[PDB]
Amino acid sequence: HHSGLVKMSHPSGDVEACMVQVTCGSMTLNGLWLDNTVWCPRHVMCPADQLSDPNYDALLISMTNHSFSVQKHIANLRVVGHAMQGTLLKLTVDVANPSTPAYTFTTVKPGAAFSVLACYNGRPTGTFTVVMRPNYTIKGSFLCGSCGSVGYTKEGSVINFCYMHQMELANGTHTGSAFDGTMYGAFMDKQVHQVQLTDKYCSVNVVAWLYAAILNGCAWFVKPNRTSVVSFNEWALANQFTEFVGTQSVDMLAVKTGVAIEQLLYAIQQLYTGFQGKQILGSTMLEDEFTPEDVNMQIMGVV
Amino acid sequence: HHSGLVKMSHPSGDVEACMVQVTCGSMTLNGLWLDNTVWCPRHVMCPADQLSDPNYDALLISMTNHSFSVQKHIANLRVVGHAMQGTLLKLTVDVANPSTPAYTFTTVKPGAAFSVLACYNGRPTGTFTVVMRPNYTIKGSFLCGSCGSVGYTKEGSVINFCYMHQMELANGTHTGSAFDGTMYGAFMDKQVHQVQLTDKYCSVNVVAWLYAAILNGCAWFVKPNRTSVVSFNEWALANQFTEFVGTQSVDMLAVKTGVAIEQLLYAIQQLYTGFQGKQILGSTMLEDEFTPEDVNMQIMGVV
Ligand SMILES: *[C@H](O)[C@H](C[C@@H]1CCNC1=O)NC(=O)[C@H](CC(C)C)NC(=O)OC[C@@H]1CCC(=O)N1CCC1CCCCC1
Ligand SMILES: *[C@H](O)[C@H](C[C@@H]1CCNC1=O)NC(=O)[C@H](CC(C)C)NC(=O)OC[C@@H]1CCC(=O)N1CCC1CCCCC1
Repeated sequence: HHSGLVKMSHPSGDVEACMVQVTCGSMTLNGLWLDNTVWCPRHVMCPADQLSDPNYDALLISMTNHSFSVQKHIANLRVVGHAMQGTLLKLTVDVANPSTPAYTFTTVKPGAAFSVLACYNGRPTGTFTVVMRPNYTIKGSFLCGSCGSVGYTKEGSVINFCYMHQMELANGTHTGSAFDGTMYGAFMDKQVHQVQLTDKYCSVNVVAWLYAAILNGCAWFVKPNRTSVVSFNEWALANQFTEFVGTQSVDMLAVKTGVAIEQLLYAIQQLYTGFQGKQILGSTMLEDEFTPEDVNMQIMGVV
Repeated sequence: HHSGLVKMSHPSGDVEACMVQVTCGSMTLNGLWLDNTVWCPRHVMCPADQLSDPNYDALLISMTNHSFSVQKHIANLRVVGHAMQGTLLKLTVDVANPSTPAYTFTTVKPGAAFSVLACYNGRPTGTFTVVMRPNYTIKGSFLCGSCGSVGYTKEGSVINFCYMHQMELANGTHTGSAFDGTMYGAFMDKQVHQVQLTDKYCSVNVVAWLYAAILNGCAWFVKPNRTSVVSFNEWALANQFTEFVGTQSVDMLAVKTGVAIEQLLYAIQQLYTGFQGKQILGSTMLEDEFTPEDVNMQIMGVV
């Protein structure tokens, strides 16, 4: 029986209309064009021989407005100002994007999902959705030239930009910047080996997945036994789980199914020791890539 | 280690601009507006009391052009002609869609992937990618009102429309129509219980996934032992696998990794009996939802 759950991304058209190519000397990547501003990773200023130990402050001073080229491929924009904010460049152009959507900037938190528009040379090429891992990486699909690809969520008609792609880590995962210019996690935008924080199971997302299983008639793992939130969170710290924090979205699932959160916290502790040959929604391992919001929307039609 | 593989959909903007709402009496769903034509499922003509045993021929005769309303939400189109082709209606409107992309119509084959734009009331709400299963269903995410949502692939700038959503099966999976009006599989657009053909593992996609594992440095399952294509396909018929048919995309992966296809056919036969506690790209079961094309594009950057 299919759970009715897929990896669902927002329709990407609104963001496609904001994507541009930024070139600086021998370097090129993607930028995001909103109003009179173009955001892009600052290592577009770095020549290939200094990617390991860049001096971005000196690099920025060496630039003029004519050091940058901004092109929209799907118009050439004259750059009239340039500034650096953290790991991003803010270029000012003389044309406001006529397709600028209603938007804000936000930081995404571990366990939360967002949509990514992967672009190359200013051309959108694919879209997918990821969850911010507890170690502030994402399990993405990014190749050379993808930097400046953007991640976002959408509230109503308002796009909430939360990610701009910067780099691939040694374990194949990815990270980038929020639009305040801070890198997610402790990462730096330099091409050197960097310490990787341990990843964890996202407990709230595992709980959501188990509710999705109940909503599909799969509840063999549900017992009257209960583990309290405080008891589970002590257990989580010793077992590579995030501490559980309940939300209204989770409570809706408890109300719909009639299964208490603490019943699923107990089930998680037992299932972590092993599924014993049984499957939950086609899986023999805990799934934490679906949020409570995903389950409410895709299965219950609740937004 | 992350494989670098995600469920990747095409950017949906080109298709969002073609989506409309179609209303017929008390029924409403989505349509696809291309040139002067609007395609939509024919059961928009059915009142709720006849969804089990509809007479679409008599229903169509009872309609006039003014029986239909077509609205674009993200202009109201006057309907000037109506016709039925299989399980779809072809409405003719008096305005050509100014955002009509270059397009064709095609039928997708089992094992092949395509992008879906899920819409409600003519408003796109999400995008995801699915593989046509060997029993001509897809493992989608569709709720009431999603009918007329469209599936497509993209070759260059040309959109290849291949699916229009029609119904949910008893096991939670989904099916719909090609744009020649034929339903995928043996399914009928009536709200009755229908025979479900058995699903199968898509062997060519499993082979692609094992190549992706090798490309990520995971090759413990590779042995000098080989099973021929003809020998495997005899085995497949007795073990719920599709018969393997090689392609140029698969051959590229063999050339890149230096591992022969027949080596992976042997590995599949052994892995089908059990992973013996080991994992491949984070999984303890065979994965068939990634195509050879997905692996070539996402990992090797080859399109
Ligand atoms: C920008 O388009 C680019 C996106 C990358 C390319 C491959 N996949 C991506 O997501 N970003 C970069 O190339 C980064 C530029 C820096 C921040 C100045 N660097 C980066 O992503 O380096 C990836 C390399 C290659 C694999 C790996 O482990 N790794 C990490 C850096 C470091 C290099 C030296 C050896 C230890 C690891
Ligand atoms: C159109 O928007 C709609 C899309 C559906 C709604 C739920 N998810 C979807 O993908 N399509 C329909 O409602 C179909 C209309 C027919 C083709 C005239 N019917 C349909 O999808 O029926 C689904 C029902 C409910 C679950 C189930 O097993 N099933 C199959 C039909 C039949 C009904 C009678 C009892 C046995 C199963």
